[PDB]
Amino acid sequence: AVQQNKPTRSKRGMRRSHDALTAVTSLSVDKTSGEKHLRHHITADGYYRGRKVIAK
Amino acid sequence: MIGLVGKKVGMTRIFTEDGVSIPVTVIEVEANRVTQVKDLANDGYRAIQVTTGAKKANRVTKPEAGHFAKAGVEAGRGLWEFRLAEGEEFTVGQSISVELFADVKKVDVTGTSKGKGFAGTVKRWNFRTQDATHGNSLSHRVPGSIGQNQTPGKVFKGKKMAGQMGNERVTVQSLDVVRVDAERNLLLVKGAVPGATGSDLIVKPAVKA
Amino acid sequence: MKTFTAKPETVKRDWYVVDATGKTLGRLATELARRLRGKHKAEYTPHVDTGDYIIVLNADKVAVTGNKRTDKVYYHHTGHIGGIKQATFEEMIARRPERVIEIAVKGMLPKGPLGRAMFRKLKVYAGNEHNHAAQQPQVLDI
RNA sequence: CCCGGCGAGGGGAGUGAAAAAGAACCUGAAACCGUGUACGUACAAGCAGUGGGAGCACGCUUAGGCGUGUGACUGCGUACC
RNA sequence: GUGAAGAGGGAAACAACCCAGACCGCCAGCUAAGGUCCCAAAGUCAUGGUUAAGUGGGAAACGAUGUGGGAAGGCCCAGAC
RNA sequence: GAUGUCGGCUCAUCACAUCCUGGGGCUGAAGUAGGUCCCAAGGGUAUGGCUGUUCGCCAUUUAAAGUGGUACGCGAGCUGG
RNA sequence: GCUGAAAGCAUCUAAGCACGAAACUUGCCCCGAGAUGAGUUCUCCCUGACCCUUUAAGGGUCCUGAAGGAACGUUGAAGAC
Repeated sequence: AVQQNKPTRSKRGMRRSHDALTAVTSLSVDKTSGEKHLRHHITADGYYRGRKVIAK
Repeated sequence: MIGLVGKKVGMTRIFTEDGVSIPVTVIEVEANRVTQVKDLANDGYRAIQVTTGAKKANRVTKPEAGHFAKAGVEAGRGLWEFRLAEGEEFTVGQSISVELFADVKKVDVTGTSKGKGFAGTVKRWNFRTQDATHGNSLSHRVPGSIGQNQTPGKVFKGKKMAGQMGNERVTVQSLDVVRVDAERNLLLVKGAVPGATGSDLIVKPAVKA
Repeated sequence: MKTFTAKPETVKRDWYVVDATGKTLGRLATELARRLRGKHKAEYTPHVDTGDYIIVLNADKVAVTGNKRTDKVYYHHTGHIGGIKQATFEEMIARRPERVIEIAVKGMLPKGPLGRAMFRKLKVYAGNEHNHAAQQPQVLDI
């Protein structure tokens, strides 16, 4: 139910060795507007694959 | 002797003239092309490697393509190996059809069983459930005790607990061969075989005999 | 001055080949362990491996006195509840003849990372042929 | 003056002997938590040190073969009240 | 007598048993109990016997042409067993 | 300055002084079926009525319904008669 | 049990030889080269130019980015992730 000894700071670091985040490998560039965006996602300006999807 | 790799088409029944219904599993055994022959001198054992079916050309890696090109056969969907029983001879590029099972009368079928995922002890190991009433407190399907007192002081290896169930290699032995259809590349075997529809199956003559 | 200590990166190791046909298992093993540890060298250092590489041939022809050929038993536990397995000297020779000499020498070597390293220098073959001619082993009448 | 949401919090400028005295403000210890550098560490079993001890890094030196950090491997070794 | 209030070496580990009483330092020598094929420091030492059971390395009444040694006796080339 | 007590439930694991199955000697062993001893631990080894019961008696099955160790196994797994 | 001495006989045993059980090793099914003793077989890919120096399994710049992998997307009789 509860620990019998205090775990060390070394053990705490070992458990967190798998907690590191992963950054996006790369960002796609729109063919028309040229702005960076997440792959398969619309751009901040409303473009997608150079089609100018709704941006209202 | 050697066997063949086929695909599970489904299950059906065959009606005999004497009013008997035979449950049969339909296995589609396409021609198997031998891609490599192994001998004692080079590999230390005798066996043949075969392939079946077809694979998309653009999805065949260069290392795989070179292997198929050496044998001069079209790429299949996989590679399987069969040991030779000291009396068999085969040549690279040879094609083996379902006629091999013409006079076998009994085969062994192995495949990947359906995956049940994480399964409890009741389902996985046929554990008996505890009382559903009479005061039971949150222990209707729990395993119960898992060991003894201080003396051992541990849980023994191999203890039956909950875990992954299914989705593993399984073999069913001594299945009657009901029909062999060379024209349709079909093999009918009495009874059920492991795996879901469309999965790969390996058929060999019965070892028990 | 300080006592001389062997250096692991400047120690000289030689290659020897030994024939085990007709040799008593225990008496052969002690000599092999002695040379694998380097106890026969004046540069012997307890914390450094100063031994020599030894090749043992005809490991399946070792001899045992008395009735040990059928009475000596090798026990080992697999880790499961059943676990306990055994095999006689005769059975071991038929199945894995190399293990007979290997097991005897292992028990005669020190226990620990260094003792494990020493055991790596022992090559045991059941037959009379070896493929280490490039190392030019020297015949050792032991 | 600048970044920021006419924020919070900062970077300059200026005051002062001192702003690492900026109001969460004299001095600013320890537990505890971080960044950087050197060395060791993914076939090895236990009060974690001690005796022996290679290698590596670095400071020396009229090569002076010493000092400092690290510690592969090895003998012994079951805290305190 | 020892431990208690006593460390060191031996008995695998083992306050009370065996050897022996630690003022400090030494990378010098001789011994005690106990030991000398390898783990593990030192005799694969010398001479004459015993054991074949891994006895050695767990045990009784009792049982048995196992085997070594010793002192006597009965019957025997008038031919014994 | 706390090691929770019988019974049941769930889940077990080992011993062999063996309940069944397997292999043998003797028999006051004709056969069938038994008695007794030796070897053997691979697997198998009842459901109900009464009682909190373990046990026991009783009813009816089974090739057999074995004897013991495991904190008289198992309450940080359940129950609480 | 066979043959057979020690012991002229006898004797399954001392030399030698043959039978003998659900136990033992295999045969059947599954996992399995982290088997650091890290194995074997087949196939595929990469065929630039310079500089510094404590000069070696050394460091750096430019050019180059293959086989393949990963990521992302549509998803599965695969799945807690």
